[PDB]
Amino acid sequence: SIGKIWLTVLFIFRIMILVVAAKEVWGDEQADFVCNTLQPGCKNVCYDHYFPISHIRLWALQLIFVSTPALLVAMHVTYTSSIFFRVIFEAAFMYVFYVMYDGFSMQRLVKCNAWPCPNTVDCFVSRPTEKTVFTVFMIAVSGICILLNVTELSYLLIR
Amino acid sequence: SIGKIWLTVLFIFRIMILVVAAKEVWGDEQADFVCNTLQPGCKNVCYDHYFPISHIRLWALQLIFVSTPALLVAMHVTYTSSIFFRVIFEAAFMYVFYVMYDGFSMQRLVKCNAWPCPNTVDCFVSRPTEKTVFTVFMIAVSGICILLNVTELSYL
Amino acid sequence: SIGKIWLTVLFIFRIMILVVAAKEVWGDEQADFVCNTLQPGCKNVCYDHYFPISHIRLWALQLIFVSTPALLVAMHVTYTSSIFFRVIFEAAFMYVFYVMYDGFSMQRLVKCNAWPCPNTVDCFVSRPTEKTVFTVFMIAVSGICILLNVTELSYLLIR
Amino acid sequence: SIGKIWLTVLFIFRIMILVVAAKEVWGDEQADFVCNTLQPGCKNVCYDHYFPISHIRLWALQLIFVSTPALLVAMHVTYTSSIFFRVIFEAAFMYVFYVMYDGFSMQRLVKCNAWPCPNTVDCFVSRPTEKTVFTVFMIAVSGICILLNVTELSYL
Amino acid sequence: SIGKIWLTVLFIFRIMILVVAAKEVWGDEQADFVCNTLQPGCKNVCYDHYFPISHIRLWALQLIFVSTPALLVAMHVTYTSSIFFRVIFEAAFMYVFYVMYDGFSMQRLVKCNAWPCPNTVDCFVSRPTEKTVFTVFMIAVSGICILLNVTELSYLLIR
Amino acid sequence: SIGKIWLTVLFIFRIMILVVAAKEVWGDEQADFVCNTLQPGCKNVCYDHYFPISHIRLWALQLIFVSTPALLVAMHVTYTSSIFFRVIFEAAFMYVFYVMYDGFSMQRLVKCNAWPCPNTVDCFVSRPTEKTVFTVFMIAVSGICILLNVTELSYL
Amino acid sequence: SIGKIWLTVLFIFRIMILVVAAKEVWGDEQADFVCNTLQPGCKNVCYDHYFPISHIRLWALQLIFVSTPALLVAMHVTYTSSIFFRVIFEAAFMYVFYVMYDGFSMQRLVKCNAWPCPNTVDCFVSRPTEKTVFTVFMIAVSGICILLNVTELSYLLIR
Amino acid sequence: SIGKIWLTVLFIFRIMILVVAAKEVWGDEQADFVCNTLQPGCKNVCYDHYFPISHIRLWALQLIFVSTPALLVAMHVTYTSSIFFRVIFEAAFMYVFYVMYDGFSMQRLVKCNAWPCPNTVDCFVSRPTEKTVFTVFMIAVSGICILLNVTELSYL
Amino acid sequence: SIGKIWLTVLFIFRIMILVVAAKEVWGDEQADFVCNTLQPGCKNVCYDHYFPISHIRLWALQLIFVSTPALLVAMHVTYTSSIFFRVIFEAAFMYVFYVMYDGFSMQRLVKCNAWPCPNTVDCFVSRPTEKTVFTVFMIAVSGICILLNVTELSYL
Amino acid sequence: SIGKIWLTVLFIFRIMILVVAAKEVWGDEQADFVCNTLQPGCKNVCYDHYFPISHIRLWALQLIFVSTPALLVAMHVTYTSSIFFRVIFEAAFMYVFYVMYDGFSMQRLVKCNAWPCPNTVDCFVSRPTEKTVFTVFMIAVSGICILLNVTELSYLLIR
Amino acid sequence: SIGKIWLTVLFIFRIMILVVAAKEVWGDEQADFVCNTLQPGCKNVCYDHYFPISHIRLWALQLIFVSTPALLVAMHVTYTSSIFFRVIFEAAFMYVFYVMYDGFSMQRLVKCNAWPCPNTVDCFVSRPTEKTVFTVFMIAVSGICILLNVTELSYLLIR
Amino acid sequence: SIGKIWLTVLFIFRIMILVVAAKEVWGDEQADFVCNTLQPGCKNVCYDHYFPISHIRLWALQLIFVSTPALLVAMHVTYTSSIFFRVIFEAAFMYVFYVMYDGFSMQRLVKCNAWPCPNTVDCFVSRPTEKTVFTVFMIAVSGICILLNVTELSYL
Ligand SMILES: [Ca+2]
Ligand SMILES: [Ca+2]
Ligand SMILES: [Ca+2]
Ligand SMILES: [Ca+2]
Ligand SMILES: [Ca+2]
Ligand SMILES: [Ca+2]
Ligand SMILES: [Ca+2]
Ligand SMILES: [Ca+2]
Ligand SMILES: [Ca+2]
Ligand SMILES: [Ca+2]
Ligand SMILES: [Ca+2]
Ligand SMILES: [Ca+2]
Repeated sequence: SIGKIWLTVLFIFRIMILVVAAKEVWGDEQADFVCNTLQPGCKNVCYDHYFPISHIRLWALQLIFVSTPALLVAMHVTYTSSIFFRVIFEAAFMYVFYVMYDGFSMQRLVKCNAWPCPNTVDCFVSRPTEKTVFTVFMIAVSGICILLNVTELSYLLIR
Repeated sequence: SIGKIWLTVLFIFRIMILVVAAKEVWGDEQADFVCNTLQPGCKNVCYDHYFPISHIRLWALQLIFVSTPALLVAMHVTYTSSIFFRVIFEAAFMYVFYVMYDGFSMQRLVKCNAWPCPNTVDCFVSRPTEKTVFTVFMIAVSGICILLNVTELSYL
Repeated sequence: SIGKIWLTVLFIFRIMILVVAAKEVWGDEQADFVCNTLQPGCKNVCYDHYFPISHIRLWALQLIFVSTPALLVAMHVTYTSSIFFRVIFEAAFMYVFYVMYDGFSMQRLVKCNAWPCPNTVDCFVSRPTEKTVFTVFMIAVSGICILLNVTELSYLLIR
Repeated sequence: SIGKIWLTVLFIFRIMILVVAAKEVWGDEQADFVCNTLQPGCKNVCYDHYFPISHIRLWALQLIFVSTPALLVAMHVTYTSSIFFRVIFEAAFMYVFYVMYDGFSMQRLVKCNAWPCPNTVDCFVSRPTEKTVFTVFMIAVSGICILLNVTELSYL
Repeated sequence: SIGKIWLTVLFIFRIMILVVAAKEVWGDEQADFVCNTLQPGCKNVCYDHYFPISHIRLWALQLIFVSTPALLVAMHVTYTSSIFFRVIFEAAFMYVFYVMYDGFSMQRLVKCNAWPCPNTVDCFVSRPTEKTVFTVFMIAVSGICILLNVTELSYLLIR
Repeated sequence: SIGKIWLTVLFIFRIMILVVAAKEVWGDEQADFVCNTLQPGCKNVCYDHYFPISHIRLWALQLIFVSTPALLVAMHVTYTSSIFFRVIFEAAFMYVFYVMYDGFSMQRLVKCNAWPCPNTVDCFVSRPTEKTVFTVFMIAVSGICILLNVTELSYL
Repeated sequence: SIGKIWLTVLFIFRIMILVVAAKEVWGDEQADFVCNTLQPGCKNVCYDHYFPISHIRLWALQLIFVSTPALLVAMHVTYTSSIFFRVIFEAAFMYVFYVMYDGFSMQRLVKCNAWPCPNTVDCFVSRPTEKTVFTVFMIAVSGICILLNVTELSYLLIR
Repeated sequence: SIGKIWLTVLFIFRIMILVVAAKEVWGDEQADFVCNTLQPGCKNVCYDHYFPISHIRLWALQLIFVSTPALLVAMHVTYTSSIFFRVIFEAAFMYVFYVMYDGFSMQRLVKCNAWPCPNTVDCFVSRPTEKTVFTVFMIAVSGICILLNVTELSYL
Repeated sequence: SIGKIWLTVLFIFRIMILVVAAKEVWGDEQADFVCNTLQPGCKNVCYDHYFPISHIRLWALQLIFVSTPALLVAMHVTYTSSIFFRVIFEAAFMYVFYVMYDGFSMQRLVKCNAWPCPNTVDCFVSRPTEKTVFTVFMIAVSGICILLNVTELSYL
Repeated sequence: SIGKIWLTVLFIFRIMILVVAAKEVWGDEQADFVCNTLQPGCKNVCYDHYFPISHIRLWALQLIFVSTPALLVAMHVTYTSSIFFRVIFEAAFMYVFYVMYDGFSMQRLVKCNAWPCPNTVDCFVSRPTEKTVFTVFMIAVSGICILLNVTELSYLLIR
Repeated sequence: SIGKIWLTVLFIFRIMILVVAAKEVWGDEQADFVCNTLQPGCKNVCYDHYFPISHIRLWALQLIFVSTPALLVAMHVTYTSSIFFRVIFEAAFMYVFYVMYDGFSMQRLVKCNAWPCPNTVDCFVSRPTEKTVFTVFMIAVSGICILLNVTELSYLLIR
Repeated sequence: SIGKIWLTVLFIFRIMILVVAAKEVWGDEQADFVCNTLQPGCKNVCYDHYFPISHIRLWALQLIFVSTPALLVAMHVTYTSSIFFRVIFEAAFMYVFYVMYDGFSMQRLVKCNAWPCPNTVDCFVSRPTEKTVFTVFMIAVSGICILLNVTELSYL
């Protein structure tokens, strides 16, 4: 139960990071996206292909899903049932970060060859290293919040 | 009894989703809209033809219409007659998403030949896949809020 | 007095609509305004001619005038005198919507021939249909808030 | 007694009006300013010559100066000596609107030939009619707040 | 002690002015800065030279320094020691306004000849007269807040 | 005892400073970044090479890391073990400012020849002197918060 | 027969004028044509409407037709038959200058409202007064060459 | 005998006409070609599709082919066998003007949707009426030179 | 007798001068004309107002008019009656250079406010000094050819 | 020897074609060359790769080489030696047209991926079909001038 | 009189050089002139100041003046009088090349500060070294043609 | 005797080659020159540094210098003393092609960092391969004309 503390400490850590991430690091997401091309739509299409669901929004949704269960239990006041969700969700949103983007590392260059683009065009990601760090932290916490939630889970099923 | 728990949770849910949808996903809805043309107005007319009421502003109206009936009650304090509204509205707004936009799926491209345009021209929707995801979540919860209010209806 | 409720219910309905209207639907009002011309000022002038007082601001003022009386009475605590204002104002701001703009329907094209413009230029309104809906609702409520206010008025002069 | 009712109402009134005026009507005051030239700085100098203190920033200062005297009293808690200020200020700011801008009416066009400009050039004010309306409302209430404070002055 | 009032009255006056100053008068500070040149960096460099520390930020810092002492004393609750700071600071930030900018008067034109610039370029300041007024008021108050603080200082050292 | 007074004051201090720094001084950090080139991406790559973590986002992380230990305590309510963190963090972030940026002084110019760029090119940092001032204030207070927490450490 | 001289003197006068006209005065004919519009084709169309057959080419053709007969007779060596042609042609090409262009006077402004053009656009003719003079001379000579040719005609039919 | 008079006259005629046509009327044939697009190559491909052999270069080839047979004779010095060519050539080139260009009349507009173009686009021919006139004169004389050489053929 | 020597020499002189003047000095007369404006047509109208007949095209006409009388004679082969023309023409064209252009000196700048222009605007003549030199040489020789033909006139 | 005539007839045919080819058909050769790219040099490089020696210049050189021998013999006046050159040259310059350009047919599109170009870029040839015809004729004549030259060659070695 | 030959040999040498000079080396004279400025007229004015009379035209005039006398004598056929002109002229046009341009050496950079220019602007001369050579040759010949003309002059006044 | 045959042939040869080279191959020499920069003058200075005397203008001078000696003779009508010049000139101009341009091979790219340029920049020579071919032909014939005049020299 001295871990139910750290959960609250880390639950905020990822938030204030997500804020800094969502606003300064990422900022106007697609505006910063650059492609060597005079082709209209080629940039819009190349962005959609490599970012079906951008990071800030995955993390947005993730934190929304790792929060709804915490609300459910407060409404019943099924507590063990909530812990289950907060794990599979928080872990599911890590699988969607490996698949898609591939490996918690931001690209500096993606070579898109979608339709409007006449040939393969060099699209350049803005500010990747800074973004990378904020993946690490966001993913680290996401990974840690799991362990503490599995612990409290077992602590109920063992005892 | 447990029914009106989820209804407030999912209500709060679809809101935070709607926020992220409006501010980030859609962003400056029309400004991100791109067309292959140099004709002044062709973009504005082809955006009107294909998006007469943007998703965010429908959902905006949706969450408004599905909120008045639950406020009528709070003021009077009829209730069963409000839920009658909370269903048909939330369903009506679901109808205007299949009709218009042609089925909860963002078109990656649309071809408009409205008057200002010299001929038919390519217009490229930005971020269709991500918008598509959020339409699903917004329509799913909408499809869900229907049930809980009908189970509550059939419960009486 | 079960109508003094609906007045409060509709008084908010037009607001949250005005917000959605003022921000998303309309947004940067004149920036979205387009005219086929390389003439500086021709756009600024053509906008002033067809929109002496834009909608969001009429509705802004309208709601300010259909609110000042409600404040006056709270300060006296002349109640029937306040109801009178909330009607003529709310109705006056409907006459200024018929005259000017002509018929609660947004134009898709206005052909301006003001001074800076060399000849008549085709100015294109952005996003008219969406705006039109929000006139209907804003005008509907404006029209309904009248009826309920005239009712309460008569209910005092009859009884 | 009934006098200090309207004074707070109209004070709140002119504020909400001032808001809509600053944020929407005027908007990005200078950015909307357009001139028929390709000279860097001609626009900035012709905006300074004709708008040394933008309407919104005068009214901003106005509502500031007409607020300190009514705060002096609250702190001390003189009062009749504050109203003396609340009149002359609100009137002084009325003087700088006839002088400067040349009579509560927005010029649709101004012709500036300041140094950077090669000659005299057309500069087109955006949205003059709407700004004109709001000047009227801001000056009207200002003209009114004068009376209620003079009636209150003559009342004593 | 009827002066400790006016201090609070003037401490706010400069603020609400600083707000109007920081937002409307100045606004996007460097964006409004114009230079007759096609030289990249020449504008950025010419701005840095003539504005090492812009006004709004000096006033920002000034008010931060003429506030920290007022917080210190509230934490002890050395009261005379705080008055000392609020003077030297508030006065120091007036010396940095004379030196730099030279004389509480905004330039309408500065002729910069820094490196990237090929030759001397005419850089034009936006909206100087309006800014000038707001210096006067900001500096006036700054100058007045001193007198009242020196008075209260002496009132403690004399009595 | 008097030590934990200044620590909260200077903590509040460096915040308001950090605000003005982020919103005004730095502003739109990268957008103000200018390079002498016409190559798409050369600017974005030369900004990544020389600013892998912008000052504001380091300090953002800094004030975050130097805040968790002081929250661990509030929740448990160890304390002496938190101050151990409050020092090393605030010092570690001081190390990444000498390393990276090359010594608390904003470069007025940087010369990047990353791949997209055809050769080495001039890139001009905007507002280096003012940023330099704020780095000093942010590092000074950081250097100070170290002492008060070590005096508090040596005090025990 | 002392007039058959002047015919040769004036036949060259119009030529060297046509050269100066065709090259310097007119020059790149359509390139100099300007229209206040961003509409592609609107300029090309507005030019075709007001200049179905430009001057230099009418004069080119005219001089070709007032020359072919002079060649015919040289080939027979029907002499009176040639004089007839050189008149009707040289006069026909004056009717096509009145009709079309209207009155041997070049416009300074033509207001075209052809299809591609969104509305009526102000198209500006380059260098009209200079062109006008060269019409006068070209038309004067054209008019004089007639008189001398009708004289020689009658001199054969009378005698 | 009188037949071979006009044939040299009209031959010289159609030349001077061809000159004025090439240098002034058509001018820089393709450069004057305008299309409503921003796609690189769409103009070049739509000019190739609709003008595989420009009028001037057909007539150029025409006057070449209708000149060799009259040179064969001068060198040999057969003659009646050359006139056989001087007819069929001058007629064949008349066929490729009805086919291609679709009947001796310059199209004021053509609508091309070749690959590079995103869709069908407006392409505006410059000076169609004047070109039309010269096609008439070039085809008329061509139609005439046929007769004089057939009368000369039937004369034998 | 020696008079008609120089007259042919200086005639050949002013020609070669006129050539260099037209092709190099003046060049593309109007294209080199620059105005401080973004108004379509303001340049074309301000060139018409100030140069109704360009120098080169006057001199072109000049050398034409002063050549016909000397051709009348060659054909007739009256002569003394031609020289009468060769003087008045060459003098008349001298009059239209003082009037118009305002005295054999190229204006470095002209200020035109014809209709299309929003106001008065700077228009900068290119290469005024060099053009000025050639006007002098063209007018000098013109002033000289007058004398030799008047001495020849007074000689008879 | 009635073939030595046709040689002179065809020797001119290719010329007047080359003129029409060099001036109107081809014209400003590289200016008409278009590539979908904002890359400086990418067009210059892509042109050099696909056109090491453009057609008009090959034909220019060809005709220079199929002419020098005809001059040599006129200077001696080794006649059979000249015929030999006029063949191998005229035929060599046909091998350089097959190799390079590949098959007497002009491309409408070439996909260049040379250095300055970021990726493969679509370069568009202007006016290919017209050019193609003029290859056929230029190559036809080139091919015919061979046969007549080999005939006259054999006519000397047989007899 | 074996020098009257070389005069004719050098009189042509400067010509064919002037041609190469006038066309390729110099070419479109002012078009190649570049100035770092967005100021209209500043380039036109800066060109007029540093090139009151460009080289090709001085040489054009020079050769016209060193030719008129050679024509005069042919018309008389005062021979010694012609030699005098061909010297002072050919030498006068060397003084106007020292004064103006200063020293038979073309600038690579001229810093113009004429009126339209806001401040001093860097104007860049195109292709100076090549031009310089052609001054040397044009001036060399000009200098040599003098010596031979003074010789023939003295040869008449001595003998 | 047969030697002075080829010398006139190859002289005429290298001319027609020089023509095609100047007008078509090189064309507008500098205008086709492209550099990756936005600095006014960087292109003009980097063209001067790497092409102080363009190929065409060297060969222009070459054919001039190798023509005077053969004209000295025609006028005098020494001869053997002219051939002495016709060799050294034609050889000297061969030296300034190895030195300068660095060996009869057109550089496809050159990297210039002259003053106006901010740093070293890519400058792309247009049509290097074709120019290379013509340098070969011009230098080959030049290398040949040397022999025939030395054989003619050694013949005496
Ligand atoms: Ca964002
Ligand atoms: Ca939005
Ligand atoms: Ca707005
Ligand atoms: Ca504002
Ligand atoms: Ca700011
Ligand atoms: Ca920022
Ligand atoms: Ca022309
Ligand atoms: Ca052509
Ligand atoms: Ca000219
Ligand atoms: Ca060419
Ligand atoms: Ca030239
Ligand atoms: Ca050239």
